[PDB]
Amino acid sequence: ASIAQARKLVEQLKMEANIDRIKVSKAAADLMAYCEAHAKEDPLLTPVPASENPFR
Amino acid sequence: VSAEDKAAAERSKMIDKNLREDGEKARRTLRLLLLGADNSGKSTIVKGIFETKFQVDKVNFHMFDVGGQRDERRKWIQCFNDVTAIIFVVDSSDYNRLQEALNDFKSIWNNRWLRTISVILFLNKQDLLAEKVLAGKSKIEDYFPEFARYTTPEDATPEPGEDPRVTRAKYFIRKEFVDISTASGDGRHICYPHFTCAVDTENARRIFNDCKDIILQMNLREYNLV
Amino acid sequence: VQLVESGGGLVQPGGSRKLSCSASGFAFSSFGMHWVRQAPEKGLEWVAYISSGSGTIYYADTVKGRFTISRDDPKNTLFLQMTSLRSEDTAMYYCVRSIYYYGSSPFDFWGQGTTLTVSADIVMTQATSSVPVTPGESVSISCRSSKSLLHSNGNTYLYWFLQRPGQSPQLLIYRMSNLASGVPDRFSGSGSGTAFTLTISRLEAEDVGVYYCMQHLEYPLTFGAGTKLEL
Amino acid sequence: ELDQLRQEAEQLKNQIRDARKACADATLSQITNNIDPVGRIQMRTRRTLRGHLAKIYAMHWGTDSRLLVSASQDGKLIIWDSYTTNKVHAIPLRSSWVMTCAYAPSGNYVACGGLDNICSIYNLKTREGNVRVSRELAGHTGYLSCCRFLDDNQIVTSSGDTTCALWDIETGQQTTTFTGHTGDVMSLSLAPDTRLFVSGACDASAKLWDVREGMCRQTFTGHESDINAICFFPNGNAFATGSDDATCRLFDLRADQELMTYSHDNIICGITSVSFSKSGRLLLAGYDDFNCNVWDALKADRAGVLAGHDNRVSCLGVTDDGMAVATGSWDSFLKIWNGSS
Amino acid sequence: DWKSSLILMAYIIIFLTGLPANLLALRAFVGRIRQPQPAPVHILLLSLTLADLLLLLLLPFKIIEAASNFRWYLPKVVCALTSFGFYSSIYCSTWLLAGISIERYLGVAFPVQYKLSRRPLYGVIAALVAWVMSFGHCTIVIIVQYLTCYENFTDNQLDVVLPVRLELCLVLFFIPMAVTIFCYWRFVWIMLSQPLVGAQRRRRAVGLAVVTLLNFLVCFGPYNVSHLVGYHQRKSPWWRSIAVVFSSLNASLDPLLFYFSS
Ligand SMILES: Cc1noc(C)c1-c1ccc(C(=O)N2[C@@H](c3ccccc3Cl)SC[C@H]2C(=O)O)cc1
Ligand SMILES: Cc1nc(N2C[C@@H](C)O[C@@H](C)C2)c2[nH]c(N)c(S(=O)(=O)c3ccccc3F)c2n1
Ligand SMILES: CC(C)CCC[C@@H](C)[C@H]1CC[C@H]2[C@@H]3CC=C4C[C@@H](O)CC[C@]4(C)[C@H]3CC[C@]12C
Ligand SMILES: CCCCCCCCCCCCCCCC(=O)O
Repeated sequence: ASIAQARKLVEQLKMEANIDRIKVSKAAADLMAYCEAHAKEDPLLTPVPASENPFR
Repeated sequence: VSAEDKAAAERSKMIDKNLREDGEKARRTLRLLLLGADNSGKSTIVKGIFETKFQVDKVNFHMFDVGGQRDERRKWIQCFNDVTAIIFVVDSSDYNRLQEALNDFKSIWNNRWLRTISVILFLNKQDLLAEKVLAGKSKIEDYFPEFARYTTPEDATPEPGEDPRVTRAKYFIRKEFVDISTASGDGRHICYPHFTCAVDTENARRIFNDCKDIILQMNLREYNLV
Repeated sequence: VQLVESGGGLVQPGGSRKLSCSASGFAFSSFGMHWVRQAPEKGLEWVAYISSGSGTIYYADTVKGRFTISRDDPKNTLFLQMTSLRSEDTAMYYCVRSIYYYGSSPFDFWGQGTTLTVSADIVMTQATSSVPVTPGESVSISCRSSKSLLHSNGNTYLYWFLQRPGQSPQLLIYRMSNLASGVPDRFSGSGSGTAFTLTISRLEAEDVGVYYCMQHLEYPLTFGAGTKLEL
Repeated sequence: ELDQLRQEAEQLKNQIRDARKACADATLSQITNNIDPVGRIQMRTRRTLRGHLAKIYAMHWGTDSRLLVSASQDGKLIIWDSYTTNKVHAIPLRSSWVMTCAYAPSGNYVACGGLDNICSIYNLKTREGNVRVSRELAGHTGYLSCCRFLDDNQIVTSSGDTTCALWDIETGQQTTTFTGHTGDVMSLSLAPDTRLFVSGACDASAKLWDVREGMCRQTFTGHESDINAICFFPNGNAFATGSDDATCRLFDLRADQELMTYSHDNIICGITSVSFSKSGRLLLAGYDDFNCNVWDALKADRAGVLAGHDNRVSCLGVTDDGMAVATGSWDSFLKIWNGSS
Repeated sequence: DWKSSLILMAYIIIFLTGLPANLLALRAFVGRIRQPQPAPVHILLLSLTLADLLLLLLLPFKIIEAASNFRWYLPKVVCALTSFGFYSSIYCSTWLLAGISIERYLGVAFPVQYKLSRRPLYGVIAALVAWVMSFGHCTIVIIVQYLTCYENFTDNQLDVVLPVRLELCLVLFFIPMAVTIFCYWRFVWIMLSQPLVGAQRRRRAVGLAVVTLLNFLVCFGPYNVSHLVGYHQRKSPWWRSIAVVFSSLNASLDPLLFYFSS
C-alpha cells in the first residue's frame, strides 16, 4: 500500500521534472513586454478621464 | 434616472427591506460552536455542519457541530468569529488523551480570530473520572508529574458529597485548563469551566448563564465602560 | 407562465366594471403589472401600471380617476376598477407583466385579453400600416419618436412587439438592440435615438402580423399605430 | 521498497531544484529596474455597496464588468449593480456558512459553497422570474473554498479535502478529480484559456492542473504558510499567490519558479485576496490589516494603499476591462475603487 | 474684575479642551453610525456630541459677554439666538445623558434581551424626545417672551421668569436627574453583584459609572439649584454666570468619559 502511495509520488515527481523550462530572463522579458504593451488599456495604472469613467 | 431605472431602484429598495427583515429575524438567535474530540461526548451535552437548536428562557440557541471536515479545526474557524461562545467538550476521565485535549484547547484559545470568543469548557464524563479515581488502578501522577505536589486549594467549593481525591482530581484538571486559558487574552475573553456527568440536564442552563455573562461583557465593551 | 383574464362583457355607458387578471406559473409578487387596451381595428393603448409591492402607480391621462389598478399578491390576481365607462373603453384589455432590473425583459408575457364593450407624450410614428411581403425576403419596419429615447444611461428604451392575427402581442425586442427569449434570431433591431428600425431576415407565415413599437422612457408609455404585414 | 521510493523522491526533488537553479540566469527584479515606476496609485471609493448584514468572504465580477455577486454569513447571495449600487437579486442560501461564490461567463448562472461541502448552482435567467438552484453538486468530503465556471456546463471547485474537482452541471457528477495536495485547498484560478488552472493549498504549495488531462503539470513551493489566495496573470503564463506569511509571490509556468516576492517589513498580516490589473502591471492584494495594498508587479514597490475598510479584507476582484476594483471586508461592506485623473 | 476674569479663563479653557475632543468624538460616532447595526447608545452619543458641539460654537459669544461685562454687546437678535441655543443645548445634553443612563442600565440588567431586541429606532426616538423636551421648551419660552443679554430683569418680568425657571428645573432636570441617578445606582449595584468568572475590568467600569454620575450632578446640579434659590429669594441669583460655566464644562468632559475613556 505505502509502496503504491510512494510510487505515485515518485511518478508525479518524474513527470514534473521532465518538463520544458525556458530561461528566467526570457520569461521576465515576456512579462515586461506584456505589461508595457497593454499599459494604455489599463484604467488603473493609467486612470481614464472622468467623462469616460462609469463610476464617476 | 429613467423610468426603468426608477423601477429598478424600487425593486432594490424592496430587496433591501426583505434583507433587513431577514436580518432582524436572524439576529434573535444566539449562535454557538461545538468543539471537542471523538471521545468527548459533545453530541450528548444538551440532551458537514450539524446544527442543533435548543431554547432556554425564551432565548433561541444555535449550536453548530462542524463534523465531516476531518483535521485540525483550522481554516474554517474564521467563519465562527461572530459566535457568542465556543462549547469545548473534553473527556476528563481519559488521562491518556488528556494532554491532546489540553493542546487542542491551547490551540483554540490562542487562535488569531477567536481572540474575543469566550470558551464554555465542559469537563465531560465526571462519573467515569470519579470511578477511575476511586478504583486507583490509573493514577494521574503517571501522566501528569505536577499532580504529585498538587493539593486541593483552601476556600474551595466541594458542594457534592464526594471524596477529597475525586475533588482534588477535578480541581487539578480544571486548574490546568484555567492556567492554559489565562496565559493569553488579557481579559478580552474568558473560559467558563463546568463539570458534566453525561446525564446532567442543566447543561443548557449553564450555557445560558455563561452566554448571559458573555453578552453582558460585550454590552460593557459597547459602552466604552470596559 | 400563463395570464388569464376575465370579467369583461357588455356594460352600459356611464356604468362600472372590474377586470380580473389571474396570474400563474411565475412569481407574481416580483413582477410589475400593466394593463393594455386595444380598440377594434385600432392600435394598442397603455392604461395603467402597478409595480411590485404597489409602491408606484401610473395611469393614462384618458383613464386617470375613472380607472384604478390593484394587485392581490397573496392570491396572484391583478384588477382594474373601471368606473364611468365611456364608449371609448370598448376595447380588449391585456395584462402584460414587467420585471425591472439590469438586463430584464420588461413586457415579456402578455395575457390573453378580455373584450369589454361599453354599449407631453412621446408620439411614436409607425408611418406604414400595410406591407405586402412574400415569404423568404427581408422586411424592415420603422418607428420614429418625437423625443430621443436614448437616456444618459446609454439604453435606448424602445420595445418592438408583434401581434399574430387573433393572438396576444409578443415582445420581439427590448431596449431596441436586445432580442426576447423564445424569439427567432432573424428578427433584429437597429436603432438611432429618434429613428428605430426592425428587420426580419426571412419572412415566415408565422411572422406575418401587426408590429407595434413602444417607448418605456417617460411615464405615459405610447405605442405606434403599427404596420400590418400582408402575405 | 518504501525506503528506496522515499529516496528516489528526494533525488527527484534535488534534480528539480538543480534544473530551476540552472534556468535562473537572472532575476525579474534586476531585469525590470530601468522601467519608470508607476508612481503613486490614488484610488477613491466610488461606490459603497452596503446591504450585507455579515462578514463577506467572496465576490466575483460579471463578464459585462457591471454586475457582481457577493456572499456572506447573512445567508444571501446579492447580485449587485455596481454602476448604480442596485441589488438585482438576493438569493437566500440554504447554508449561511458560505465562503465562495462565482459568476458564470455567460451571466446566466451563479454558484456558492462552503462548510456544507455542496456547490449550489443558481439559475438567474428563469421564465418564472425568480432565482432557483438548478443543481447542487455534492461529492466533496471537505468545505468548499473556491468555485470557478469554465462555461455554462462545467465548473471547477476546490475543497478543504486536499482535492479539486471538475463538475458537469447537467449531470451533477465530477467529470475529473484533481489529487496531489496534502492540505486544504483554499483558492483556485482559471487560466485565460480555461484549459489550465492553479490551486493554492495549506501545504504552502501551488499546483498547475490541466482540466482536460486531469493531472498536475507543475508544482510551486516558495511560501512558508498557507496560501489563502491565488490569481493568474492576464497573459496566462504566470500567476500570483498570497499566503499567511504576509508575502505574495509571482510564479511563472515556463521558468517553473518564483520571480519576485511582494513583502514589506511593516506588514505582518497575511494576504486574503490577490488580483492583477488588466495590463498586469499592478497587483492588488488584500490584507488582514483592514487595508488593501497595490503592488507594482514588476518592481515590488507598494504603489498605493486602499485603506477604506474597518475590518479584514476577504475578497477582492478587478473588472474584466480593468475599470474598477471591488474590495469586500468583514465589516459587511463592498467598496468599488477607481483611479482619479 | 476677578470673577469675570476667572469666568473668562474657565470658558476659554473649556472651549479649547472641548472643541478638538468633541470633533474627534463626533467623527468616531458618525463612523460607528455608518457601520452596520448601530446600537441605541451610539445614536444617543452622536446626539450628545452634536449638542455639545452646538454649545461650544456659541461659547465665544459667552466669552465676549464676559469680557464686555454686558457693557458692550451685539444687537438683540444675536444675543437672543445665542442664549437660546446655549440654554437649549444644556438641557438637550442633560436629557441625552439621561437616555444614555437608561441604555446603560438596560444593557446590564437585561444583557441577552438588550443584545437581541435592541434597534437603532429606540435611540433615534430617545434623541428626538431629548431634542423636543429641550428645544421646544426653549422655543415656547422665547415665543412667550416676544409675545446685558438676559442678565438684568425688572420686577414685572421677574414674576414671569422665576416660575418659568422653576418649571425648567422641575421638569427638565429633576426628571433626567432622577432617571440618571436610578439607572446608575442600579448599574453599579448589579455590576458589583456580578461574580465575573475572571478579571475583565468590571471595577473600572463601576468607577467610570460613578464618575459619570458625579459629573452629571456637579455640572447640571448647581445651575438648576440656582433656579430654586432664585425663586425662594424672589431675585435672580448672582452665581448663575458661574453655574453655567460648570454646565458648559460637561460639554468638554463628555468625550473624556464616553470616547477617550477608551
Ligand atoms: C417667557 C417670558 N416672558 O417674559 C420673560 C422675561 C420671559 C422669560 C425669559 C427667559 C426665561 C428663562 O429663564 N430661560 C429661557 C431663556 C433665557 C434666555 C434666552 C432664551 C431662553 Cl429660552 S431658557 C433657559 C432659562 C434660563 O435663563 O436659564 C424665562 C422667562
Ligand atoms: C421598549 C424599549 N425602549 C427603549 N428606549 C429606551 C430609551 C433610551 O429611549 C426610549 C425612546 C425608549 C429601549 N432601549 C433599548 N436598548 C431597548 S431593548 O430592545 O434593547 C430591551 C428590551 C427589553 C428589555 C431590555 C432591553 F434593553 C428598548 N426598548
Ligand atoms: C437632539 C439633538 C441635539 C440632536 C438631534 C440629532 C438626531 C435627531 C439625528 C442626528 C443623526 C441622526 C441619525 C443618523 C443616522 C442614523 C442611522 C440609521 O440606521 C438610523 C437613524 C439614525 C440613527 C439617525 C437618527 C436621527 C439622528 C440621531
Ligand atoms: C429619556 C427617555 C426616558 C424614557 C424611559 C423609557 C424606558 C422604557 C424601558 C422599556 C424597556 C423594557 C423594560 C423591561 C422589559 C422586561 O420586563 O423584560
